[PDB]
This record gives sequence, structure tokens and C-alpha cells, in this order.
Amino acid sequence: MTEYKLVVVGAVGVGKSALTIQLIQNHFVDEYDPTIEDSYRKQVVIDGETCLLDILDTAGQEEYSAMRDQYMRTGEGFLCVFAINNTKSFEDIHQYREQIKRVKDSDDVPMVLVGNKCDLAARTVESRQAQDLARSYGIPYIETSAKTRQGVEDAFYTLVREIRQH
Amino acid sequence: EESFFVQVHDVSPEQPRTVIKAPRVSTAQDVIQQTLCKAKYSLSILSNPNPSDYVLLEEVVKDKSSQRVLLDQECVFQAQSKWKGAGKFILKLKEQV
Ligand SMILES: Nc1nc2c(ncn2[C@@H]2O[C@H](COP(=O)(O)OP(=O)(O)OP(=O)(O)O)[C@@H](O)[C@H]2O)c(=O)[nH]1
Ligand SMILES: [Mg+2]
Repeated sequence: MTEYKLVVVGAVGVGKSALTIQLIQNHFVDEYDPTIEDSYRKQVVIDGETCLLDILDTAGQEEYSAMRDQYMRTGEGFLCVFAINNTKSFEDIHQYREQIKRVKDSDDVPMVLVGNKCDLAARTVESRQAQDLARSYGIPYIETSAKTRQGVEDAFYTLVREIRQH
Repeated sequence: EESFFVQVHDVSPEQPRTVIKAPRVSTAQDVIQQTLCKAKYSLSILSNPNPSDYVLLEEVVKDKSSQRVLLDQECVFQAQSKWKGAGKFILKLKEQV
């Protein structure tokens, strides 16, 4: 059983905890409680092999930014989340990518760009804007909804695969 | 200066760890209730949601590790401040202890 160390990062309120909780526990949390740092664990089967997922759910609140360095050293792959109705979160993504790149001293860190809340009408960030960003980083882009489960397994398993195929 | 951060370990099978911001006046029972709220959708927690059924254990490295069960009404911040000692708090059912 291979263990995979996944880390979920991005700005406040984009849906990091909701995505993680949907994946681990199969329900949607509608209340908002800001995270400091939570660790989760699940055994899953991906392409016919049993895997252990260690998932670190991190803080969007800028108050906790000094915790980043440690979790970026230890993490094997990063889910970089923004919300498609939150233009600022899409701008903030770039700062997470650069820190991870700096911390790990590598241009080749396993990562997936996620545009979350795709169930909501009247998006303010265009899919193509995120596609262009992902292309420049050399990483997959996937849209998700923690509320409807759209793309959620795909986003996390794609990240496991990026680590596995590295 | 009114709050402090505590990491609680072995919380549930699906949620091994959580960090919470607690009032420094918090008892072990107060911190337990905050932790049960954080892990409230874990199946083991839905099954046993009453904080009075739990304890915090502190494990501290010497100057080998020692362990000690906190009293229900003991101040967690006082215990942490006394560590000699790299340390951790562990959530356990009283029946396990
Ligand atoms: N409609 C909709 N709401 C969502 C979705 N994902 C998260 N939410 C809601 O958005 C709010 C914030 O979600 P969280 O997952 O707590 O956000 P977070 O990124 O973990 O926030 P921090 O821990 O503070 O950084 C909550 O009220 C969630 O119910 C989604 O895909 N669709
Ligand atoms: Mg969160």
C-alpha cells in the first residue's frame, strides 16, 4: 500500500474543506468554519491498487501564512483551489504556486489547478483564463463542485496520479 | 494573549489531527468539546459525541516519553506551559484509559 501525501491550498472560503470532506466522508458541509490545519485519512482504490491518502486541509486566512513553509516541505502533491465566483482567489493562486516552487526548489512539483463552486450561476472567472494559467505551469486544470460532487474524485485522483507517474 | 493554539492527535480514524484556537482559560473538557465539534461528522464521533466520555493524554519526550491523563477540569494551557519536553495531546475514550 503506497501512501500519498496530498495538500489542499488556496484563499479563504474557496471550498478546500468542503472538497476534502466530500472526498473523505461523502457529504457536503454548508456551514462555514475557517480552518487552521486539519489532517484526514482514507483508503481508496485507484486503477486497481489500494492507496492510502493522507490529506492536509490548510488555512486560507492570511493570519496563518507562517505555517506554509513546513507543510510545503512535507507535502508530495498540491491541490491549488480557487472559486469560479471569486476573482481575487484566482489572483491569489499564483502566490501559492510560487511559494511551493521556491520551498521545494523544483519546477516539477505534482500539482492540479481546481476551479471550485462550478454549481453556481454567473461565474466571474472564465474557464479559459484558468486553462491558460494551468498550461503555463505544465499542470492539469479541472472544475469541481463540492456541493454536487462534480469533478471531486477526478480532481484528487488526478493529483494522486501526478505523484505516482512522477 | 487571550487564546492559544492546540493540536489534538488520534482524534478519529478519518481525522487523525486538528488544530484549534482555544481560550487560555480552557479546561480539558472545554478543549475536548471544541475538538468533538471539529470532528463532529467522523463516524466514531457521531457514535460517541459526549465530551464527558473522553480524556486528553499528554505525551512528553524526556529529558523515552512519559504520558499522563489530564483531569476533566484541569487548565490545558497550564499543562502545555509545564512541558520539559517536546509534547503532544491525544484524544482517548475514558474506557480505553
Ligand atoms: N455552492 C457551493 N458552495 C460551496 C462549494 N464549496 C464550498 N462551498 C461553501 O463555501 C463556504 C466556504 O467553504 P469551505 O470549504 O469552508 O472553505 P475553505 O476554503 O476551507 O475556507 P478556509 O478554511 O477559511 O480557508 C461554505 O459555506 C461551503 O458550504 C461548492 O462547490 N458549491
Ligand atoms: Mg477550510
